[PDB]
Amino acid sequence: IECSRLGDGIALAEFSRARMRELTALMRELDADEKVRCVVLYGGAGRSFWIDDITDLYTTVAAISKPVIAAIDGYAIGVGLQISLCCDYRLGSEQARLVMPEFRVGIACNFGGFMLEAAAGRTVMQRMLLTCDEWPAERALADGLLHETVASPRLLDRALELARTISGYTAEAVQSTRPRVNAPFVAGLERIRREA
Amino acid sequence: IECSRLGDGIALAEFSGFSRARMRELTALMRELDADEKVRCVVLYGGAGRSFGDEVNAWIDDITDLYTTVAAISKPVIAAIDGYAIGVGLQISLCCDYRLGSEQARLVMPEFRVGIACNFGGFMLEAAAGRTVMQRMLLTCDEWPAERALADGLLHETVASPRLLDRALELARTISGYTAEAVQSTRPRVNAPFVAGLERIRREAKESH
Amino acid sequence: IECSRLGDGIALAEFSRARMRELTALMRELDADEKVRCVVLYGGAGRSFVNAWIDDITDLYTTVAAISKPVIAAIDGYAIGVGLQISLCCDYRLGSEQARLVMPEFRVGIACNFGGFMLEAAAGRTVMQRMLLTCDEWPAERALADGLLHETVASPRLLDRALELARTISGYTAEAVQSTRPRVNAPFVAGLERIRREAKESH
Repeated sequence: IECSRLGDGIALAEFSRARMRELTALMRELDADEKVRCVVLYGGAGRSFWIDDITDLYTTVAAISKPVIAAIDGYAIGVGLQISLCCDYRLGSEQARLVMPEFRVGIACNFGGFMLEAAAGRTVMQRMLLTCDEWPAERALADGLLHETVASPRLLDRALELARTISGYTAEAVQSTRPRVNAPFVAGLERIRREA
Repeated sequence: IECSRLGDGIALAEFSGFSRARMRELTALMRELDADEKVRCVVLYGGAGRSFGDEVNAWIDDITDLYTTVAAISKPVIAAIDGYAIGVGLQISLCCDYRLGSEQARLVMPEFRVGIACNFGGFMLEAAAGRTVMQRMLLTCDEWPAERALADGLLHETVASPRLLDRALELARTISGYTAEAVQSTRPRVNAPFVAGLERIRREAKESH
Repeated sequence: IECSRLGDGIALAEFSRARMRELTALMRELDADEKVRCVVLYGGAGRSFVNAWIDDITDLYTTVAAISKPVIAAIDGYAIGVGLQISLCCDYRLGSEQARLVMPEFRVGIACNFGGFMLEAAAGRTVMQRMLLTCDEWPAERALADGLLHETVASPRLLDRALELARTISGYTAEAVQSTRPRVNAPFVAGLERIRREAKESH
């Protein structure tokens, strides 16, 4: 996981288990750093995006004071999709596809189910878990699974342009809103750890 | 009332012939179905082109026990709607994991027009379709045709009337095919906040009606 | 400020800390009035809609949402920050094609804890994140598609439509409506009270 400060308060993190814990530590390093004001998680051009390790990562991404942007160019499946659901703004290319196929794979979907209900409501979460169908970018956008869609070439610069706009806001204002607005969400993730 | 095994792990529950004995029987059936390990999916069906589905204090207790059981059982429940789903009828469907509507399906919450309270309706519509749709439904008492109900999240899917039960059983077959432990360790945990919400309404709904 | 009866139990209300207290008091007066069955908050044709500031802002938000009478917000222009937040406490937001919704607290340089909660309760987490982080304007049709507006009408029939609906709401048995509204709104009211404490608790 190669992080790289591009200035203007932006931190671009270009992409398991060790990769989990590395990302959990990098998010805390970025949260403690005064110079950083916005994080961007990029899967790469066309590329894809125990209990305690996964919960620590989900709760970290959602609990840090700084906002996180997930730039999705291809597929975002299960755990990968779940990480993006901990981010404040999911920007997808018109080619992006979202899948939560846990039931078909034969595993429980407690994290996926909770996280999807938060971003898209019970109906969409239920449609996704029970059918295991793929959500194309435009359906994902309409359902609240994506905040915005762009053409694949524009994806990374639109993400950095938004990170810049966010970085240009009074740090205190943003950083005192984000952990408080995400407290109910983080609490819900914590209950899932215990029940499993 | 009448339940039937379709033998893929599918139990089709049908509304025969809303009273308090009807609620208790449905509640007991839901509990019998959660107990039987040969059952992996439940399909609630109104019929062919038919509508879906001190003295007051006992009505509320049976209603609450029905809504809490339908939402708290470990088995997924599919509601198949071929006509009108009004008040209590619509409320039962809002406890199920998947609402499949025919293009003849019409959804209404006319409680206010009828002159009765809508504590449960208000809570359940908010959970399924969001606050705005809930408020539009309660205050206008307008009907929600199938296409509009789908857009707003009141239906998970729409189909043509001749394929309604076919699609219901095809989807029930898909759900039944998943590892039961995977589905059954998810359905009751994911629904716990919704079940807790329904439990708080019990005392509130009593005062209101 | 200016309140008016239109008959059929309809109360049309038209409109700093003192202005917040005046609206809170009016809402309580209308709740106690047996002749009032529906309230219409109107910004007017073509117009817009420290620890003690928190208290008066919470008292207003919780009063608009906790009263037994339904409140319709008629929006003919801009609804920014506090103005947007007031309408988010109302049960029915009716906008004209010239209604524009903005939550630009971050661009202005201030926290958006009330805005964040209220936007999430009304239109979901995603819409909330779009509005807070971009600080963009939501025109009438985009707000309708996102659940920020319940309905859109052409501005010539905006007040007409708000009254048409107020009459429909008023025509219902009052006890059915008035015993439902504070109950359905209690989780929303509880959330606002949590934020009042957490806002004071942080300063």
